Amino acid sequence: GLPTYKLVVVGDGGVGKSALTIQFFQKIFVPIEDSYLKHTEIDNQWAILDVLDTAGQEEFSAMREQYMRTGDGFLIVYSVTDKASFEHVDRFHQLILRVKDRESFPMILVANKVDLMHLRKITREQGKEMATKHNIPYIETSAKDPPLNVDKAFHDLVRVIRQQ
Ligand SMILES: Nc1nc2c(ncn2[C@@H]2O[C@H](COP(=O)(O)OP(=O)(O)NP(=O)(O)O)[C@@H](O)[C@H]2O)c(=O)[nH]1
Ligand SMILES: [Mg+2]
Ligand SMILES: [Zn+2]
Ligand SMILES: [Zn+2]
Repeated sequence: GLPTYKLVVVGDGGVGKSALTIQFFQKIFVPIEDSYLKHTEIDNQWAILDVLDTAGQEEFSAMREQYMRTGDGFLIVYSVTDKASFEHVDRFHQLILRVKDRESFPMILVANKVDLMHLRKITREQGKEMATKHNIPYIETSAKDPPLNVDKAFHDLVRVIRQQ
């Protein structure tokens, strides 16, 4: 069948992992334990996306490493209003690279909640520096209607996987 990409959304609790996933699959924002399946055409090439919306809790090491092993690409999401979620980007990138036993792997740093500009604590420049440090692309998103770069984040991840 069509090429299948297993995309895994990781990040601290409350950063907007589910809101981004639901916006991407249902085009809704309302403030399902299975991974989500859809067809999508990216750069005139149809594909099947299999998207796992992870839980921001500590979870279990066995369950966590398992879905990291099966992922073809990862979105590392933080909230621009949450400093701790931004600092934990280093932990998510290192942990996924450790599981993969790789120096690099298709991932994109996602700075979510950029609509909350008066609560924003992580600047765009801080976000780009973080992405540059980890050698991954940077994109700013908002899952609140009207959504910002939600489709682009997932599609660009597939593009990275394709150009890997
Ligand atoms: N203003 C705004 N609120 C957002 C955005 N994304 C998520 N939220 C809000 O922030 C809260 C947490 O979002 P949620 O999607 O549950 O985050 P999560 O990363 O899945 N949390 P968990 O790890 O506990 O599953 C919700 O109230 C949601 O509506 C965004 O881009 N903008
Ligand atoms: Mg969630
Ligand atoms: Zn203002
Ligand atoms: Zn890193």
